[PDB]
Amino acid sequence: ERQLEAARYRSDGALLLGASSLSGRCWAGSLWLFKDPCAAPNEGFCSAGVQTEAGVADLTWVGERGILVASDSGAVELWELDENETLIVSKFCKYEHDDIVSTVSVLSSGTQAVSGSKDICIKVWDLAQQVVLSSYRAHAAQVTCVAASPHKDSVFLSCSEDNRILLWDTRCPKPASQIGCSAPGYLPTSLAWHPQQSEVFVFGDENGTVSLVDTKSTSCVLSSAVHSQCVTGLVFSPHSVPFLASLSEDCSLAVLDSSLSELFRSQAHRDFVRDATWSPLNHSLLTTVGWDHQVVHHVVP
Amino acid sequence: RVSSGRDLNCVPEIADTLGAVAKQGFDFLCMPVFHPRFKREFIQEPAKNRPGPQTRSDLLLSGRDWNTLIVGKLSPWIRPDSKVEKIRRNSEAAMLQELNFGAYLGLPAFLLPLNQEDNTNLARVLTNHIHTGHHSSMFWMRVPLVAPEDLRDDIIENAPTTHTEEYSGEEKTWMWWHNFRTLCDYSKRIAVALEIGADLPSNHVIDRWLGEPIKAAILPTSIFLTNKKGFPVLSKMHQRLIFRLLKLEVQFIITGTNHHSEKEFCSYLQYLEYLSQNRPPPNAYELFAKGYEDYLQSPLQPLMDNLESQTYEVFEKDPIKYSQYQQAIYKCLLDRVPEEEKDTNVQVLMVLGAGRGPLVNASLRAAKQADRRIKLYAVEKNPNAVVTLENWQFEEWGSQVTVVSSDMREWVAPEKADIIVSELLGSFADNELSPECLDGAQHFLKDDGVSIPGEYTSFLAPISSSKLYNEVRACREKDRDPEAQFEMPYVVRLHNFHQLSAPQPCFTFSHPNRDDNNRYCTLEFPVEVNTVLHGFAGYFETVLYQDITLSIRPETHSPGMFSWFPILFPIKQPITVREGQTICVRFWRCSNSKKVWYEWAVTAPVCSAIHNPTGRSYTIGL
Amino acid sequence: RVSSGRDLNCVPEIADTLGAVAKQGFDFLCMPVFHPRFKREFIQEPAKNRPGPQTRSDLLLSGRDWNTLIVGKLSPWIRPDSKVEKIRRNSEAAMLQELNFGAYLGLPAFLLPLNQEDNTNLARVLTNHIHTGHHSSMFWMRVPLVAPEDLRDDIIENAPTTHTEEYSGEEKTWMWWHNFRTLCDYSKRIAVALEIGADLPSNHVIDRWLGEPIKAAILPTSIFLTNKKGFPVLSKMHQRLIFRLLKLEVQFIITGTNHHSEKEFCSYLQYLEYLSQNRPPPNAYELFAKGYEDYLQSPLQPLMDNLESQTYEVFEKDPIKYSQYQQAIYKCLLDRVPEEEKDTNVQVLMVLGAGRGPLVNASLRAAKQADRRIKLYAVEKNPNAVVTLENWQFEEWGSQVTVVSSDMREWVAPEKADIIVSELLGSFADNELSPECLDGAQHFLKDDGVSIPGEYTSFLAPISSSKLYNEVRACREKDRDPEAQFEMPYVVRLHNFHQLSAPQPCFTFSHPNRDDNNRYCTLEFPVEVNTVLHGFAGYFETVLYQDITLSIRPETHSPGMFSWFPILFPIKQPITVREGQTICVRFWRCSNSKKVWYEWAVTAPVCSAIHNPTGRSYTIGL
Amino acid sequence: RVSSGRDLNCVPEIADTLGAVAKQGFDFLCMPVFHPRFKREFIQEPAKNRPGPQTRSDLLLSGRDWNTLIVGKLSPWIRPDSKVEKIRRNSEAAMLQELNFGAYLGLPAFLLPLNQEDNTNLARVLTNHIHTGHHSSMFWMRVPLVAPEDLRDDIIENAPTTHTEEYSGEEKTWMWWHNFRTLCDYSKRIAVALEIGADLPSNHVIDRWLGEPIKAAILPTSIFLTNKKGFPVLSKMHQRLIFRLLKLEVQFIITGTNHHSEKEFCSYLQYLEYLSQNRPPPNAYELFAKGYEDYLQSPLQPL
Ligand SMILES: Cn1nccc1Cc1ccc2c(c1)CCN([C@@H]1CCN(C(=O)c3ccnc(NC4CCC4)c3)C[C@H]1O)C2
Ligand SMILES: Cn1nccc1Cc1ccc2c(c1)CCN([C@@H]1CCN(C(=O)c3ccnc(NC4CCC4)c3)C[C@H]1O)C2
Ligand SMILES: CSC[C@H]1O[C@@H](n2cnc3c(N)ncnc32)[C@H](O)[C@@H]1O
Ligand SMILES: CSC[C@H]1O[C@@H](n2cnc3c(N)ncnc32)[C@H](O)[C@@H]1O
Ligand SMILES: [Cl-]
Ligand SMILES: [Cl-]
Ligand code: NA
Ligand code: NA
Ligand code: NA
Ligand code: NA
Ligand code: NA
Ligand code: NA
Ligand code: NA
Ligand code: NA
Ligand code: NA
Repeated sequence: ERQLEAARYRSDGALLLGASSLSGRCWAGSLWLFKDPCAAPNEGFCSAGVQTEAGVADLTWVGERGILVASDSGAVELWELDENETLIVSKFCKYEHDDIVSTVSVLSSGTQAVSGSKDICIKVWDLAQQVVLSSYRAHAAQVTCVAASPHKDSVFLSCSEDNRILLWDTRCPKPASQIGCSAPGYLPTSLAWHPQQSEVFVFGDENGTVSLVDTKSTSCVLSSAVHSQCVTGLVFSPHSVPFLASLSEDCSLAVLDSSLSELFRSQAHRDFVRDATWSPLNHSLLTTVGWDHQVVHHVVP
Repeated sequence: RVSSGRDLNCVPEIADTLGAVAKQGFDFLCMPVFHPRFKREFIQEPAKNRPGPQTRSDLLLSGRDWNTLIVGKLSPWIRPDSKVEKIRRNSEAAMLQELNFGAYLGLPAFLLPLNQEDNTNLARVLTNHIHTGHHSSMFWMRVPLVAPEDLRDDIIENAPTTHTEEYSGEEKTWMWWHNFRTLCDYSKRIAVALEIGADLPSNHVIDRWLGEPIKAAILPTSIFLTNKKGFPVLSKMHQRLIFRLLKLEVQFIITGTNHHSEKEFCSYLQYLEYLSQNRPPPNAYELFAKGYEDYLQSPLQPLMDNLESQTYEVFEKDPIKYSQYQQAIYKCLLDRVPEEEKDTNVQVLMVLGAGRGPLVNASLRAAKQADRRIKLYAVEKNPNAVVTLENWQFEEWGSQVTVVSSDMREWVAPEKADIIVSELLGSFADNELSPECLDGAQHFLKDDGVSIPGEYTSFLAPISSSKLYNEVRACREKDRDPEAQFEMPYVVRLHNFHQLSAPQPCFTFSHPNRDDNNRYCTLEFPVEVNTVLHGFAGYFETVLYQDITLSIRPETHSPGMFSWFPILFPIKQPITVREGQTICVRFWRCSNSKKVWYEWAVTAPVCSAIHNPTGRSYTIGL
Repeated sequence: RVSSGRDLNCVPEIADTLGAVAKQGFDFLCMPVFHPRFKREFIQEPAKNRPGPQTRSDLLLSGRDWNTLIVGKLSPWIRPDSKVEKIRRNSEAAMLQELNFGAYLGLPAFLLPLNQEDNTNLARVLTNHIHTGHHSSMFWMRVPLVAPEDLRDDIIENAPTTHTEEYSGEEKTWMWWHNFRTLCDYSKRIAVALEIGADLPSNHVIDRWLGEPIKAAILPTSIFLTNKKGFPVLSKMHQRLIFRLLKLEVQFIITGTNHHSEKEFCSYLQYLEYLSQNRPPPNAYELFAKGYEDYLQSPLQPLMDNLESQTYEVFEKDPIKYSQYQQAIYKCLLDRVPEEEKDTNVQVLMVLGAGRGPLVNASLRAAKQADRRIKLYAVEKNPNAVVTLENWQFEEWGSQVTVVSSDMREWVAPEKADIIVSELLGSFADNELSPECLDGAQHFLKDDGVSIPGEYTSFLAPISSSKLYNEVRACREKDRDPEAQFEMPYVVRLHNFHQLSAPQPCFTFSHPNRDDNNRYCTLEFPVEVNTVLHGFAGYFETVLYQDITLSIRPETHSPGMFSWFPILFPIKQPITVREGQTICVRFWRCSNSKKVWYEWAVTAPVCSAIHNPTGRSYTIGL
Repeated sequence: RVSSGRDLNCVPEIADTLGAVAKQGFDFLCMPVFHPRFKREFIQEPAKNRPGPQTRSDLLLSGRDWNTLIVGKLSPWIRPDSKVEKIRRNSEAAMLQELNFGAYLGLPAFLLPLNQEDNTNLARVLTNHIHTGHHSSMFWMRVPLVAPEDLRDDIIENAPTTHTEEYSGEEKTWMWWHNFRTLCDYSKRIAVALEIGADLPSNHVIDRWLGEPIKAAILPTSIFLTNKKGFPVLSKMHQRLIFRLLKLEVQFIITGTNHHSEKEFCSYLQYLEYLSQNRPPPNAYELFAKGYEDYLQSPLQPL
């Protein structure tokens, strides 16, 4: 499949690639694993791969051998990496959403996950039992992004085309809370929790602005115009003082400091930049995938 | 039974997918024609120059399959009313691309959503596409019965769902459609695909969609209640809505994934099939009227024009009408001449407009049912019909019936009449000029003479039908006033419409007229809904004799009588009527020596133009 | 097989009579609706007040039987053009009565004779009746192929039948029809029931009836020769006439009594059935063209408009056209690169307007039939078609074909072309703007480069079709010039028409143009018949390469090629052309930067208006 | 200077009367074409068959005088929107008679009042008359700037004049005109003869009449303040309104009798003349633009 959607480095340094055919006779998807990262995207030099019945919209590692997929079919499916890691088999494929599943995120436990579909619903999953615990119709439009709290199961972020960013806490009887800047700006698209502050996150909008949010202060401390077009992804580095990688439909990668100042930029991609993942082995090395079927490896100064 | 389709947003193999939904039992498929997530750049490099192909080939199906089975769907990323200039421009170029590719495949219909209040640019781009060559393709606007914002779970702590009723607020979804179709200038290519949520709104919100061009009704799998066995079913209130939609003959679309996993997808269709097979099976009136629904017709003028043979044929077979005319004569014969006078007293009885003589026959049956002697005259101006009578007079009746080949206003009679029996009523009582005809025939009625009918009264009711408003607007003809079509009444079995007030009486006439025929009547119609006035439905009642009556007034409608459909008085420009306001309509009956015509105007809540001034658009010949 | 009727002037029992002719095998019955001899007075007493009935009842048949089986006949005593004032007035009142009674029964058609030269009043009364409400009824005018005066036995001693030829005199029967239909203003409700006598006239008299609206052909039993067995048959020249009428799909009427008494009346029908079953059974072209006969169509503009998927589909299945395009490339590859250079020399080959790529495929077949290497470019401006190519490029072709999604006038090419192969011809050669397109693509052709096609030439021929003139006149639309329909060309399979001269060449274009595209051409067409000019049929020929050609020029027409039907350039007012006279037509090709259009005028034997001046009625978009 | 007319409801000798108003200095005369009090029956005997003549002869003036000098006036008894069926029918027949007699004389304009809210039947009868052959005649609808009900003296004890502001209520006079002209389908033959009372309303009521086809402005003699000398004058706010109307180039009509008895009737015209001669005399733009006012033109395409 030409169009690469997801790219995530596992702890040991293996590269998981989610892909889909968004044009041509067949509109299916696939999941690969690359133990040699400088081999990608070339299928001929991979460790394992499998074909899904439909395209993948979002992807996440469930620990070390689990792969949770958000399908066009309206299914959330968990694929199991083999005992040898040479074969990827379906554990559950649950048709619970009524439209494309667009976003997934595993909760801090790794025993539960939350999904966001274009059917406007957010659902909480039990990966052990393979059933839905909660079904939340909070939003009034397509659920764009859902980001699990790094260290709390009951807490997670979500944003939608209804222009709402919801802070969730399933411990509460009314779990959702609207939080953002002073005025209602352009629509939120990407969400990344800060790895060390449990109470701050960054949201990228559709106008190319990346904003740093404090949940406690409920007011936007600083924003910046990073991209010329929509911000499709935001991923933090594993560094002690972390870098922020920002993805966009302007086909450009950007890496920013704590105050969202431009330190790096790459025009390497000729189509949209879909996902970014930092090397756990070499923190200066950041890996992007795009719809141009490129798997570019970046050195960050 | 039910014509139904499947809505999918995921199609891996168009071949396998379409083969599966047809196997499931669906008649057609609503799918994307470009992959929903395949966002495309038209302006900014380098995404601008993305190598193709841009979608899957037209070779993957036959032209017949594209023509019959496939409904297109606008990619959900396409937002022409985005707040971002760049996303607007991309969405503009993208929308034209998807619509133009739809037209390339020759798709019967293409789906576009109404998600938000402001779909102005969406309307402009679609309007642009529609005026790109005269190309017959339908555009199903996807509108929810309740907006997603107003059915969201009350689970946002710092923004709760209001526990108060906003009468107009709960109808906002209709103003979405109204504002859109108004911007597109009431295009016959733009219809409603009404989407029905888990919890219905108030009836006034549902009633809001009467008279609107609903082509499809979308039923998500989520709104189906599970029963004891496991089958999907719908609530009693959902069934009501489905029954009303089956009368409008909509195509039912099933969206969403299967939640009744232990069943085939036909389980949903099986229920719709079961529902439509268990509707009440009327009727005397309805089954005879099946085909004429919202079909506009010129009002017949039996005076100015000679009616055709087949026209007569179909209107002498209404047993209710002639049962009533028989009984009317039956009772008049008894009341006029006593029992002891039965053999001595013969009643000179005159049928004025006898055509092929079903009233002459009615007069004979009534006579030897009441057991009284009668002398018949069959006055008929239509010389073609006179041939039928004189053949029937020679063969059957005899000298009891004198067939007169004359106009009743002209005919110099040998003797005065005991009863004048006539049949000159139209859909609006007096629109076939019964008053003028009988007035001219009145002089040869005996001083103590009866007229059957003795009385008739016309009724008006304000209606809402954007559907019927379109049909009138489409009646523009070359070589006449561009708006002439609005300034004339149409006979029509009003079907997809909304009656906005209880019918009230307009004009009454009595015979004999022991006292002119010009009239002026002001009506005030209390309206208890937000709506759009498109015209006035006209009905009538008539007193044949005493308690024996005929009516097409829906309240008091004569059972299974197909002789008259209602009349429709259109208006040029629809008038917005807000809940509580009064519709004030004005009706004139105007005439000179040659023509009779109606003029009419709305004076509240807004003034319309006076329609058909001086009969410039419409006259009825004397 | 043959739809046929029986003509009777005697009907005792309409029930028995109609039951007999249906049993005989006829599809319908031509009868009187009043007894032919029952003359009726409307003015002078005492006959004025004749007791009815005036004819037999409409009750004697079902409305269906009247609607399908019965053709009316004007009583033969009715003479509206009598020299007697009284007989005129009676005939006027009588004709309206018979026509109005025809309309009452809802008869599919009603027969009226053209017996004499002066049928002016007859035309006026029928015209009056036609403009008495818009009522769809046909009027078959009974006209003889030869007038009864000009086939009478030479048995009057003091008045002999002239033994000289009067060319125009023997066509007087046509001037009867022409003068009548002209007075009635070319009513689509007025057609010819041509009556065929025992002895046919000269072909020029028979040819005179080409392009005329013949609905019926009347065959009296007298004209049938008896054979050895006893069966009725017709002369070889009568058979020819019947075969020509069967192509026009006329209804055959049998009049007169049975002269082959030892046979059932089906004997006559059996022969017609036998005849129509033994016509030649063409064709490749004809069977594919069956349905499009005299059907007007707007000329497609593949440049200004994007062609639909199904449009492409039906025009990639013409094996003759692509056989010729394959062979054209086949021979060009051999002529350009020698045998010893076959593996070294690869020919850069460019398909300009590739659509779904039947010419790309033709270029591949030609390459490995001639055994030469080629580099393909598939330039296509239609982005919907580009999807089909890029899908086909990825799946099948490979990097041999570079699919270019551009206009050929705009595309900046990587390398110059050895052969530019194109498909941009219309029914009139250049009407789809092949010249302008290839001119803009010429700069990237190699200095020694070939164009396929190298040459094309448009042909014009004057035609007579009152039928096709009616069809154009009926294309008047609201909100444009009332005569706009006459000032634009139509694509049409010209069927009921008469070619008045041999096609002559109009405009030629060569590619590459080693030298503007505006043209002015005067043609002189020698006409050897009396006739009426209604427009000019347009055809074309093209040189793809050397001796390999395509043509829809009827003389040189490519066998069984359905890709193009002929074009029709109408004229506002028909021009009378007398035998010997020359039709002088003028054709301009006009253009600015935005539009290309044709202007045309007739300058002999009469001047027409210049049609489509400044493209006001019709332009072709650049 | 100002084109002005005299409104009279009393004309004994059309000859003497018209000769007097022209001598007074007026350009035309608004008069009744039937005696205002001469009520006429069309249905019920014996008044139905009242011997003629029904009005004074067309011979009493030249066709030129009728064409230029005479504006007709609908007899005040004619009430087509009366609550009485009989008075409606008489008023219908009577209105057609007066309008048709107006058209017979070839009058440049004919005056009809908008007195009440419901003038529906009045609009219908006028619409009927307008679509009786394409005949170029103007219909000046007499509308008051303030309705007589809303300027009545506060002297009815058990029904006082409301001491509150009704923004829309004070504009009801405009809805009278709007509803009328809308019913008549925006006929170019139907214009406003705006009648100006003693006390002007709020500006928003006056502003309401911008963009409306005002052909005449009616000034009753009562609204004219007397000055030291004895001459009639108008308040500064009345002058403003007159100045705005002079830009619209309206014809000024003087109705009512002379209250400045020690002066000729020209005293009123003399003031209008004085006013229009003492307007600001712009402009660079205005004088160059004089002739192009509300004149539609296709936008030039120099390319
Ligand atoms: C046989 N004979 N002979 C003498 C008298 C008659 C009976 C007769 C002579 C004229 C008429 C009548 C009956 C009934 C009423 N007509 C008019 C017929 C169309 N009008 C409609 O309203 C109307 C339209 C279309 N369809 C309709 N009904 C459908 C349901 C299947 C038939 C009704 C308007 C009405 O006044 C006049
Ligand atoms: C598939 N592909 N893909 C790429 C190229 C093509 C082939 C192609 C692309 C356009 C065209 C062609 C062929 C042939 C000719 N077209 C036009 C078609 C209508 N024109 C007619 O004259 C005409 C009307 C109606 N019926 C006709 N024939 C009937 C007999 C059954 C079909 C012909 C005018 C002509 O220029 C343009
Ligand atoms: C049954 S519809 C009324 C019938 O009465 C006839 N009719 C209508 N008006 C008149 C009239 N003025 N005099 C006589 N017959 C009439 C019509 O031709 C029709 O057949
Ligand atoms: C087969 S008909 C000719 C084909 O060529 C394409 N065509 C017409 N004009 C041009 C042009 N100027 N450039 C490229 N393609 C063209 C049309 O879209 C059609 O598919
Ligand atoms: Cl009913
Ligand atoms: Cl041929
Ligand atoms: Na369909
Ligand atoms: Na409108
Ligand atoms: Na009239
Ligand atoms: Na008319
Ligand atoms: Na026939
Ligand atoms: Na002509
Ligand atoms: Na031009
Ligand atoms: Na044009
Ligand atoms: Na004047």
